[PDB]
Amino acid sequence: GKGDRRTRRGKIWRGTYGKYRPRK
Amino acid sequence: KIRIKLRGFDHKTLDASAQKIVEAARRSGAQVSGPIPLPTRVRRFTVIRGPFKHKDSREHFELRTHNRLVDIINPNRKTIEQLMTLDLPTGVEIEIKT
Amino acid sequence: SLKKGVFVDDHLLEKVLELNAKGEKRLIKTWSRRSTIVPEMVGHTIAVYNGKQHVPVYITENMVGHKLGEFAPTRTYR
Amino acid sequence: EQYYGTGRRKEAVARVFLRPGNGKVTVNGQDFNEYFQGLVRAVAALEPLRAVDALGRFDAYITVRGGGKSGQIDAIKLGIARALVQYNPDYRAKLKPLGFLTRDARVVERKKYGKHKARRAPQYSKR
Amino acid sequence: ARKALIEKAKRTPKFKVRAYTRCVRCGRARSVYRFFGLCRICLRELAHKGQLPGVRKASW
Amino acid sequence: GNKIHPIGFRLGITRDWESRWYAGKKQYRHLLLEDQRIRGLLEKELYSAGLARVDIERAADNVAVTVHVAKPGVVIGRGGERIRVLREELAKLTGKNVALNVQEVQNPNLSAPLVAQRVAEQIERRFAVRRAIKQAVQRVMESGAKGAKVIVSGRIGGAEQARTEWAAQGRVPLHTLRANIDYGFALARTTYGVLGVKAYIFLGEV
RNA sequence: CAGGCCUUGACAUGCUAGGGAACCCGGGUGAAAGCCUGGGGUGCCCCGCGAGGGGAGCCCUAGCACAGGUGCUGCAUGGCCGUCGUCAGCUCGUGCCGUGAGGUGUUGGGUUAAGUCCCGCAACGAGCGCAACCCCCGCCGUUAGUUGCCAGCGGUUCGGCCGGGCACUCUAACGGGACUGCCCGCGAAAGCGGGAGGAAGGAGGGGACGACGUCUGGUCAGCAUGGCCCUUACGGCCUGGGCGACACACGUGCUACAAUGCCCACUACAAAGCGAUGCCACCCGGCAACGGGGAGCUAAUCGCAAAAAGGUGGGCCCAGUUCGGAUUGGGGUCUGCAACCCGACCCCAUGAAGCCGGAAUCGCUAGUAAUCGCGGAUCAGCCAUGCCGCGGUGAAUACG
Ligand SMILES: [Mg+2]
Ligand SMILES: [Mg+2]
Ligand SMILES: [Mg+2]
Ligand SMILES: [Mg+2]
Ligand SMILES: [Mg+2]
Ligand SMILES: [Mg+2]
Ligand SMILES: [Mg+2]
Ligand SMILES: [Mg+2]
Ligand SMILES: [Mg+2]
Ligand SMILES: [Mg+2]
Ligand SMILES: [Mg+2]
Ligand SMILES: [Mg+2]
Ligand SMILES: [Mg+2]
Ligand SMILES: [Mg+2]
Ligand SMILES: [Mg+2]
Ligand SMILES: [Mg+2]
Ligand SMILES: [Mg+2]
Ligand SMILES: [Mg+2]
Ligand SMILES: [Mg+2]
Ligand SMILES: [Mg+2]
Ligand SMILES: [Mg+2]
Ligand SMILES: [Mg+2]
Ligand SMILES: [Mg+2]
Ligand SMILES: [Mg+2]
Ligand SMILES: [Mg+2]
Ligand SMILES: [Mg+2]
Ligand SMILES: [Mg+2]
Ligand SMILES: [Mg+2]
Ligand SMILES: [Mg+2]
Ligand SMILES: [Mg+2]
Ligand SMILES: [Mg+2]
Ligand SMILES: [Mg+2]
Ligand SMILES: [Mg+2]
Ligand SMILES: [Mg+2]
Ligand SMILES: [Mg+2]
Ligand SMILES: [Mg+2]
Ligand SMILES: [Zn+2]
Repeated sequence: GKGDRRTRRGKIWRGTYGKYRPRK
Repeated sequence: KIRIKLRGFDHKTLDASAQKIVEAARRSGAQVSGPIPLPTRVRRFTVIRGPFKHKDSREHFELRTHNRLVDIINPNRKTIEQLMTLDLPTGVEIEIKT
Repeated sequence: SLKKGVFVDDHLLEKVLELNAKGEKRLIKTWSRRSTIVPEMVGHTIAVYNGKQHVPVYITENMVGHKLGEFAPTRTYR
Repeated sequence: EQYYGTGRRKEAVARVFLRPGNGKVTVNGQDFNEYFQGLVRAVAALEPLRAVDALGRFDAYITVRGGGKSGQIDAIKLGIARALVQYNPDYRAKLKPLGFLTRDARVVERKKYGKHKARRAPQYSKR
Repeated sequence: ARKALIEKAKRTPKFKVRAYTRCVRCGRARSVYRFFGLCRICLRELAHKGQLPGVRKASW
Repeated sequence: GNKIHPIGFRLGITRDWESRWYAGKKQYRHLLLEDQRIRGLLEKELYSAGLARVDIERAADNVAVTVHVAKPGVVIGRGGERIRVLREELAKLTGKNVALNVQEVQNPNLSAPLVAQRVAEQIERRFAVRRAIKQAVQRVMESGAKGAKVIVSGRIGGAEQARTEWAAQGRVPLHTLRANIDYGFALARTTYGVLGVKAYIFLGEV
């Protein structure tokens, strides 16, 4: 859910990028 | 070749001051590209009417920054006299390049 | 969190290092609850400020990578 | 030769072109049924041709830009009509009767201050 | 203590961190702008007079 | 409390910016502050003239500083030795080559910003307020006009109970844009408090 | 708030006095503030070979007059904002009735969103409101073309990239359009219901606009301001603490309790804004946050940038689970002098309550509700799930 940092959504919602949502 | 910018605020003036720089840019030789109206950048900002606590019914304004472009094809020594010395911008601003 | 420095204020070590001279007494006050604990600074009980007074806090290896602040309670009724 | 109609519908501008022939349909550089794969509303944009009856006749070449895929399908459904309405002074009998002409003025409205969503008003305590 | 502040704010010698804003007209620290240099209160005020160039009662 | 500011309202059309020029985000807060401290000084040492506006224009280093007034007698000076010292002042802070135009008032009884000040004065001078209004109003019609409305705040007459004085004649379509209504506000610093005055001069229609 | 310090003061104005007078570089003690102290010597007005002597700004000391106070009073006030409510209302001039307070007008008949209009009438008119005058989305058009397009023929290293073109699209500036002028039905009128043409009717749909007054409404802490009160402190600086406390109650919120679902790889369609020690392409380092290099941009011509939901196929299998991410441990990064109180991200490990919520109660009539992603202000950083905006997908129902 929009509340799990270790998730695509979570990361997205948080407005961040990372290992679960890298910059391409 | 020479490019010219036209910012300012009241699009009522800027339009004229610009348009002038064509009816007078053709008489000085080379042809020109009609006053081209590029997009407008806007400055909107909201404020809470009351001077205290009333997050509702507040009020926001705008600050329309009109821009306008136009350009002469060939740089005549003729035109130069006009442009360079015909500085008549009430509240206008102009940038020139190549 | 500091990985290139240690932000540990100088008027500390300064007063700790000069004290390092053969190692004498210890009673030493400060308001740097914001600095870090330096290794070997054990035995040097440093009364820390909290806004009210200076807590006569001992200091030992167990506690090091910490701030003298963690050791000072800011509020009351813990 | 070229048969164009201005496709526009809710922040969606579609460019419609009609070339007699097969029936192939293109949009922004792709096969119609491919650029809209999944959308069961795709086959809806071509519905105008299906009542003029004249489908196996115009290799339509479109290019819609701006908006949402579905919105685009709307822009298109208007171009395919506005385009062919031109090259058929009699095909007016459908763009007016079979309601195929309206920009749908229907569009998102400004979010008023003090209304989470331009209308949805915040909660309420009272107590 | 709002006088000594406006001045204290002007001075800057200490750590750029503490360099903070404050309304130009009224000694107000809250809701200022990186543009105008006015506070919501002030801004809207001038705004209504016209002393704010190109600024217009927004409409869309 | 509501009612918009007939100025900022009309702003767009009818009434134009009391300060008109341009500048980018880099420097704009500056040319405003300036434009402000300018008017700031002018409203001070020049009041004895009763100025009802201070347009200001620019371009680059140049400054309009145009001052409208009703009694220029004190603007220029004796033969011309007053304004001369003012250009100095305006420059004494403005590191620019500021000019300084000036005009008059074809009738102060049609210059709200004045009707106000005039009234604002009377009160401050213990005059009777009802009259000072019922009167200051007529004075605006007698001198040709279509709209005049004056308003005074509370404390009228040192009354511990702050009231409010209303008074107007003719028509005043405050909501109508094709109105061209001059709006003016003046203070009053009576030993027993403070007063406020609203001036509404509905002039030419359309 | 505790503690360490300063007094014509952190700032305005004026005056008196020997010195020195502009300014720049330090040192000592200290937590900082502060206090104490050691070093070059000056364009100016001018008698004058010169030394030197008088001296106008500005500054330092001393003293005098004064500053300053978010201290009290929003029932002493200005200003501005909130509310009844954009509700259809409130009044005025004169005439007339009435002992008078006050009526009439503005009661009545039809109509309307409307004190909108009409017709009536001891009333005849009028003003502030209503409407209209203003901006936006709409239809179409003219001017203008470095956005745009095999649109047309074109060369093209195979991208509107190059030549080249205003036709599209678009950008932005000026216009036409819609006015109950047509037809039928009802009527004394105003005007109601029906219908065609039209992009749009009978105010076309949203903005801006909120009467006399009301709540002794709100705010003296934005500002202004009368009165009151403080002056080596009710003023001023500083370091540290606090506003972030927590057995608890409420308000508004966010994430959820799952297969109309969640996860993972791939692949699309936006709008609106924003950017100079600023947004970062593109590289190399790292699992990553981010870091070393470094192109372009004064920004319809580079960047923020990726829209997300969607579409494809792949994995879970009804389990407190691959549902849900609280809690905490360990390892890090960035802004900043400085993250103990007290920042935001990252990664590993922890995986809490929750399987749809009592009594109650809220929002919403259509591009609305619901749902998904995006921009901006403030701003070093950020506790923003807030607010103010943008667009994508896109309903249910209205007997009464
Ligand atoms: Mg999960
Ligand atoms: Mg939406
Ligand atoms: Mg509320
Ligand atoms: Mg204090
Ligand atoms: Mg800060
Ligand atoms: Mg007295
Ligand atoms: Mg002093
Ligand atoms: Mg008040
Ligand atoms: Mg009281
Ligand atoms: Mg009467
Ligand atoms: Mg009588
Ligand atoms: Mg009467
Ligand atoms: Mg009326
Ligand atoms: Mg009839
Ligand atoms: Mg309208
Ligand atoms: Mg009260
Ligand atoms: Mg005050
Ligand atoms: Mg502190
Ligand atoms: Mg704190
Ligand atoms: Mg708080
Ligand atoms: Mg806390
Ligand atoms: Mg794409
Ligand atoms: Mg945006
Ligand atoms: Mg943009
Ligand atoms: Mg590479
Ligand atoms: Mg770098
Ligand atoms: Mg770099
Ligand atoms: Mg966690
Ligand atoms: Mg439920
Ligand atoms: Mg139940
Ligand atoms: Mg019940
Ligand atoms: Mg509704
Ligand atoms: Mg956001
Ligand atoms: Mg920020
Ligand atoms: Mg937090
Ligand atoms: Mg919030
Ligand atoms: Zn302010």
